[PDB]
Amino acid sequence: MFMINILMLIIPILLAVAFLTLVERKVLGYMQLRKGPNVVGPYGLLQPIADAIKLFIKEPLRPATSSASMFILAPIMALGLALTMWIPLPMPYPLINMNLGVLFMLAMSSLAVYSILWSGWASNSKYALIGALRAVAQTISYEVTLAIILLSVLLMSGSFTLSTLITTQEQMWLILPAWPLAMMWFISTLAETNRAPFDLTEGESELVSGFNVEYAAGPFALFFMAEYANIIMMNIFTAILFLGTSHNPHMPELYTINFTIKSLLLTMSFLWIRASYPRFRYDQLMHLLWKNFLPLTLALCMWHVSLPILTSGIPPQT
Amino acid sequence: MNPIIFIIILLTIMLGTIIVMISSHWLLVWIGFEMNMLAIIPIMMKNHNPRATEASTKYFLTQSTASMLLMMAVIINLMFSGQWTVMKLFNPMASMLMTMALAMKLGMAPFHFWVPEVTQGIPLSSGLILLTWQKLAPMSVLYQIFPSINLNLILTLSVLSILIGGWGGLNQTQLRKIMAYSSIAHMGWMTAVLPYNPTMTLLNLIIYIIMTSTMFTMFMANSTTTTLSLSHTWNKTPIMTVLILATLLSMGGLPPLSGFMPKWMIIQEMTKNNSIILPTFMAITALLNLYFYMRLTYSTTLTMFPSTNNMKMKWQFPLMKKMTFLPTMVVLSTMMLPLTPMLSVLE
Amino acid sequence: MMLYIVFILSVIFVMGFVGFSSKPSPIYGGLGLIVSGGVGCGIVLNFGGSFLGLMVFLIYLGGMMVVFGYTTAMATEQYPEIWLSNKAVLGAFVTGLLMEFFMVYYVLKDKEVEVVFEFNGLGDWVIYDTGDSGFFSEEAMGIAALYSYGTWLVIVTGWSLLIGVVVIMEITRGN
Amino acid sequence: AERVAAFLKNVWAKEPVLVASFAIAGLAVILPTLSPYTKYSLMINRATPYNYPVPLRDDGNMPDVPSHPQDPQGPSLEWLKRL
Amino acid sequence: PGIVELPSLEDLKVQEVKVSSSVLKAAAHHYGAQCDKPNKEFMLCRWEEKDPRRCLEEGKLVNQCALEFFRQIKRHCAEPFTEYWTCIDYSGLQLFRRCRKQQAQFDECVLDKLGWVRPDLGDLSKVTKVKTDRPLPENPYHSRARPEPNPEVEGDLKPARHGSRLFFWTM
Amino acid sequence: SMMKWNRERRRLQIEDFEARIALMPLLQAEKDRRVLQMLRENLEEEAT
Amino acid sequence: MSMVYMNIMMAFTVSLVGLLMYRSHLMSSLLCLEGMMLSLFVMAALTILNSHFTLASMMPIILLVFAACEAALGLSLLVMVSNTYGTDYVQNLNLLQC
Amino acid sequence: MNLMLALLTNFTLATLLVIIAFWLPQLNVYSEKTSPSARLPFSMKFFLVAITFLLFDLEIALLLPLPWASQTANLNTMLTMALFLIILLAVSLAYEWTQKGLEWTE
Ligand SMILES: CCCCCCCCCCCCCCCCCC(=O)OC[C@H](COP(=O)(O)OCCN)OC(=O)CCCCCCCCCCCCCCCCC
Ligand SMILES: CCCCCCCCCCCCO[C@@H]1O[C@H](CO)[C@@H](O[C@H]2O[C@H](CO)[C@@H](O)[C@H](O)[C@H]2O)[C@H](O)[C@H]1O
Repeated sequence: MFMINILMLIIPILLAVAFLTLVERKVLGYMQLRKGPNVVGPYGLLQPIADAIKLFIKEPLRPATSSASMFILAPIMALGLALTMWIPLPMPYPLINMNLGVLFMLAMSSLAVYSILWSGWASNSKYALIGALRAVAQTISYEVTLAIILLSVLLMSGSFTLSTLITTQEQMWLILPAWPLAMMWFISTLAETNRAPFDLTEGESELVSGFNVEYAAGPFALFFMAEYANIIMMNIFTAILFLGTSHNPHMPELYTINFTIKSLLLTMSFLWIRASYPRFRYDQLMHLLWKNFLPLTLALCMWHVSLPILTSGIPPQT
Repeated sequence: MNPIIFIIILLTIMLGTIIVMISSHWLLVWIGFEMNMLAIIPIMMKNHNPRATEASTKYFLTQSTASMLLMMAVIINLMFSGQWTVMKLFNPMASMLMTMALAMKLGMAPFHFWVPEVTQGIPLSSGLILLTWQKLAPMSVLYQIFPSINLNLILTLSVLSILIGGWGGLNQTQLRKIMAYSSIAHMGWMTAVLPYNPTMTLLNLIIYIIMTSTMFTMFMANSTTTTLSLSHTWNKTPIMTVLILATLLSMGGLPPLSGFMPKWMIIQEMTKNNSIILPTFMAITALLNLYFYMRLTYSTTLTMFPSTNNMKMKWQFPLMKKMTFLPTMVVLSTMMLPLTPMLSVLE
Repeated sequence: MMLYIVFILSVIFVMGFVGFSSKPSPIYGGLGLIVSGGVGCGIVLNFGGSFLGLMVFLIYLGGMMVVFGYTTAMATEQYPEIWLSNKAVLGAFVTGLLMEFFMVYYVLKDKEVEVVFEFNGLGDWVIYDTGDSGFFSEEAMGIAALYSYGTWLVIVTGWSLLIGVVVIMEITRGN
Repeated sequence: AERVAAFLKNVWAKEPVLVASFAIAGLAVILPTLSPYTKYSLMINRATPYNYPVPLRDDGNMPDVPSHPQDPQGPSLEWLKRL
Repeated sequence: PGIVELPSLEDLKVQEVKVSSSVLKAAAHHYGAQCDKPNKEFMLCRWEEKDPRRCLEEGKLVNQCALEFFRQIKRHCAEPFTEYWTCIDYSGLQLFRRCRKQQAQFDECVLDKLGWVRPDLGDLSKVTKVKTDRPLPENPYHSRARPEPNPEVEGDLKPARHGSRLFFWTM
Repeated sequence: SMMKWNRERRRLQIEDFEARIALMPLLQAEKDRRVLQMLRENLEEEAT
Repeated sequence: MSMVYMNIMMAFTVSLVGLLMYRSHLMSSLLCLEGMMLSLFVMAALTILNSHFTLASMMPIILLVFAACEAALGLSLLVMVSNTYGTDYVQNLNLLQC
Repeated sequence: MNLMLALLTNFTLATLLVIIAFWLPQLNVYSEKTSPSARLPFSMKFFLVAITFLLFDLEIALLLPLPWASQTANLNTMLTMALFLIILLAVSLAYEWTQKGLEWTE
C-alpha cells in the first residue's frame, strides 16, 4: 500500500518533467511570436516521448572519464535527491509526515551540490572542473538566503512542520505579511536551480562554454530530469510557503486542484522570466547575493524575530 | 596587520585563556582552547614567509589533535559521571587522555618536537606569546585535575622534559631554538611538583614567565635571533650585555638570583614527601641548561667577539624599540630571592 | 534484525572510517567521510535526536564537507589513484576491516567483549527509556534553551565565529 | 540639522538597499522596547501548560489556592479571551 | 541487595476504560471537571510517593470514577456524544476546532440532563489543593543519613607565630 | 491579520493542552499498572 | 557499556590512528581530523539523548560549530601551503629542521 | 520504516535509470572511434567565497532554533541574544565588505 503510494509519486513526477520540457518550448515559442513543437503529435504532445527515446539510444560521448565511480555517482545522486525532495510535501497530505520536514528539505537540497562537484571531478578536464566550482560557489551562496528567509517565515508559522504552513495561512496568504521575503525567496530559487538569468553553466562566460571544447559528461537526460524535477519542486515549495491553499478535510481533492494550479503558474513564471531578461555576469550575481539580498535578509530576519514578540502574535509550538 | 585588528586578535588570545581559567564547565574550557588557537595563528603568519606558514601548519596540527583528545576525555568523563564540572576526572582512561592532551599543548616531551620548530619559524614577539602566555591555560587545567592524574605518567613526562630540554639546547646556535628547549626543560619542573604542591607549580610558572619575557624583550631590542648576532651587542649597547648576563644566570638557577627560588622551593616540597632521588636527579640534570646559558654569556658579555666596520654607523642612532616593562622585569628576574616567603600569596 | 538497526549502522560507521583513515586519494577520502556522516546522522536519529541528526546533514555534510571537496578540487586533487591500488592504503584497509570483523564476531557470540572498557552485546535497545508521553520534543526544548539559559555560550560562540572571519582574511591575504 | 538631512539624501540616492536594511534593523531593535503588547507575549507563553499542574497538599490555610478547577480562585485567562 | 517487592497480578486487576483516544479527547473537558477530586488525590500520591506501588489504591479509584462518568453519558447523552467524538476521530490531529457544531450539541445535552458546565479556558491548568489522609512521606528518596560535616574553624585570626618560619627568614 | 490568527491559535493550543491534562491521571494510572504487571510477569519466568 | 559505544569508540580510535599516521597529502590528514570530530559528535549525542540530559542537547551543536570553524582555519593553511609549493604534500614542510 | 523504503526506492530507481542509460546505447553497437594533484590555477577569491559560506552557514546553525526559542518565558533574554547573533552575522559581512573581501577584480 505504501509501495503503491511511492510509485504514485515517482512516476507522475517523471511525467510532469517530461511534459514541462514541452510547455517550456511552447511558452517560450509564443512569447517569441512563434509556435514551438506542433508537428510531433497533436500540439506537440508526443515531442517529449520522441526526445526521450532519441536521447537514450544515442551513442555515449567521449572522452573517457577521470573517475568511473564519480562519473556514475553524480547522476545517481542528482536524481535520487531530486525525487527525495518530494516525499514530505503536503498535497495536502505528505507521503512522509515529518515533524522537521522543512529542515529535511533544506538538508537534502544542500546535498545537491555534490553532483555538480563530482561531475566536475569526473570530467577529466581542468576547465570543466573550474566551471563546476563556479557553479558550486553560486549554489552555496544563494543557499544562505534561502535558509535565512525560510527561518524568518517559520517565525510566523511556529514549527518546522510543512503541513503547519497550511494552518498558518488558513486566513491569509503569507505573501501579504512577507512579500519582501517572497521576492528574495523567488529569485534565490532561480539562482539556486541555475535558471535564467542565473544560468551561467549554460552561459557564455565559462572556460568550457566554447562549442569546440570537450570533456567527459553524461548521461544528459538524467541530469536534465533531475534539474527540472527541482524546478517544479521549488515552485511547489514556494506555493506552500507563501500561497497557502485552504484544506477541507472532507474534500482533500479541492486542495490538490487549487494547489496544483498555483504551482503550475509559478513554474510558468520561471519560463516567463527566461524569455524576458539577459544573463547576469558571475561577479554581478555574487554581488546581488552578498551585497543586496544578504544585508536585507539579515535585517528582515531581525524584524521577524521581533515582530511576533512586540505584537503578541507568537505562533503556537505544536 | 591593521593595528586595531592586531589589538582585537591579542585580546581574543587573552579571552580564550581567561575563559579556560574562569570556567566551571568542561565545554567552556574546550571552547577557550579553541578560541585561543584560532586567534594565535594570525600572529604566527603575520610576516608571510614559507617558514612562518610551515610553523603555523605544524602548530595547528598539534593543537587540533590535542583538542580532540581533550574532548574525548571530557565525553568519557560524562559517560561515567553524568556531569561536566571542571574537577577531578572520574575515569582513569579520561585522566590519561586529558593529561596527554595537555602535555601536547604544553609541548612536554615526548610531545615536544613542535616547540623548537614552531618557535624558530615565527617572529620573536610571537615566540614570546607562545612560550609564556600559551602555558597559562593548560597549567590552569592541570592545577584543577591533578588529584586524578596518574602519578607515574606525570612524573615520567616531567623527567623526559627535563632530559630532552637540557640535551636539546646543547646543540643550538639559534636563540629561538635555545628558548624553546629551555621552555621544555622548565616545563618539567612545574609538572614534577604538581602532584605534591600545586602552589609551587604556580610559583615556578610565574618566575619562568618573567625571566622568559625578559630574555625575549632583550632579544627584540636589538633584533637578534642567533648567537653570533647577539655577540655584537657589546659593541652597540653594553648595558644590555650585563642585563642579559644577569638574567641568564638567573635562568640557570644560580643563587642568589631569582631563578634559584623555584628550584629551591620545589626541592623542599618533594623532600617533604620522601622523594629524594627524583629532586636530586632533576637538580643535576638542570646543569645541562646552565651549560648552554653559560655558553651564551661567554659570547655576549664575558668576552668580546669580533665586530664589523658597518657597526660604527649604528653608534649614531638611539634604541627606539619600546622595551615595555624591561627595567621592572629584569629587576624581578634577578633580585627577588630575599622576598621568597611572599610565595604564600599564591596559596 | 531491524531491532539491531543501531548496531548495524555503527558497523557501517566504522567501515566508512576505515575508508578515509587508510587515506586513499583525498577525493575518495571525502566520500568515505560523507557516507560515515550520513550513517552517523542515522544513528543519532534512532536515539531521538531528529534535530541533531539533521544538523549533521545540513551543516556537516551540506556545509563543511562541501567546502572540503571544493578545496580538494582547487588545491589538492584533480584526478585520483584507483582506490585500494596502493600497498599501504590496501593493507591499512584490510587491517581495519579485520579488526572490526573480530570485534563484531566476539561481541555477538559472547554477548560481551572487553577492550579498555567493558561492552555488552545484548542489543542497544535494552537501555532505552520506558516512559514517554510529553507533548513536545525534549531535544528541541534543550536546544531552544540556548537563547534563554545559554547567554554566555552565545556570546563566546558568536565572538569566535566573527574572529574566524577576521583571522582567515588575515591568513589568506599574503601581505 | 541640515547636514544630517543631506547625508540621508545621498545614501537614499546611492544605496537604497542599505538604507532600507538599516531602517528595518533599527525598528527591530527599538520597537519591542516601546510596544505595550510585548508584555502579553510573556503572559501568553506562561499561560501555556506543557506540564501537569501538580496539586498541593491542603494543610488547611491556603485561601487563594482553589480546591476545584472551576472555583473562582487561581489565575484567570479572561484577559487572553478578550485579547 | 534486597528483593524488589512487586504486587501480585490479582492486586493489579481493575476494570479498564476501553474507549479510544478520540472518545477520551471528546469527553476530556467535562471529565476533568467532574472527576477532579479522585484524579488529584492520585496525582498528589504519585508525586509525593515517587513510587507507583504506593498509589495503586488511589489508581483504582481513578478508574472507578472514570467508569461512572462514562456511564452517565451512556445513560443520558449517548447520541449527541457519539456524534461529537465521531467527528473528532475523523481528524488526523483530532482537532477540537473542526467540530464546534457537534460539541455544542453535546455540551447542551449534558448541561440540561446532568448539570455539567464545561470548564472555561485556563481552568484545568490551575494548581489546586487536595484534602488527603495519606500521611506525608517522611523519606521518599530512602536517603541514608548524611555524612557529618568537618569541624568548623572558629576564633580570632592572630598573626603567625614568628612569621612565615620559612628556613632562615625572621618575618 | 497574522497577529489575530496566531492569538487564536494560542488559545486553541491551551484547549488542546488542557484536554491532555484532564486525561493524564487516567493515563498515569494505567501506565503504572501495565508496568507493574510486566515486571511481575518477568519475575515469574525468572523464577522458573 | 552498550554495544553501540564499542563501534563509536572504534571509529574515534581508527580516525586517530589515521590522523597520526600521515601519508603525503595534508588534505587526507585533515579529513581524519574531521572524522574524529564526527565520532565525538555522535558519542556525545548518544550519551546526552539516552540520559535525557535536556540542557546538554545544545552541546553537540557547539562542538560541531567550533570544530567546523577550526576546519576552516586548517583548510586556509593548506591553501597557503599549496600556494607556496604547488602541492599539499607534508614532506615540503621541513624547512624548520634547520 | 516508510522513510527507509522511500529513500531505498528513490535511489534504487535512480540507479537503474543510470545503468540502463549506460547499457541501452550498446544495443546499437556503434563503430569504434580510434580518435581522441596541484593548483588549477585556483583563484584565492573562489576559496574565500567557499570559506565565507561555511562561516555564515555555521552562524545559521545557531539561528535555526529561533522558532522554538520564542516559546520561552524569558523573552527579553531570548530576543536580546537572537538579535545579538544576527547583528554579529551582519558585522561579519560588514568586515568582509569593507576590506574588499567581496570583490572579483584582480
Ligand atoms: C638584591 C639581592 C639580590 C642580589 C643579586 C645580584 C643583583 C645584581 C643583578 C642586577 C641586575 C643586573 C644589572 C646590574 C647593573 C649593571 C650596570 C653595569 O654593569 O654598567 C653597564 C656598563 C655601562 O657601559 P656603557 O654603556 O659604555 O656606559 C658607560 C658608563 N659611563 O656596561 C659595560 O660597561 C660592560 C661591562 C663589561 C662586562 C662585564 C661583565 C661583568 C658584569 C658584572 C656585573 C653583573 C652582575 C650580575 C651577576 C650578579 C652578581 C652577584
Ligand atoms: C520520462 C521522461 C524522460 C526524460 C525526457 C527528457 C527530454 C529532454 C527534452 C529536452 C528538450 C530540449 O530543451 C532544450 O534543450 C537544450 C539543450 O540542448 C537547452 O539548451 C540550454 O542548455 C545547453 C547546454 O546544456 C546550452 O547550449 C543552450 O544554449 C541552453 O539554451 C534548452 O534550455 C532546453 O529548452
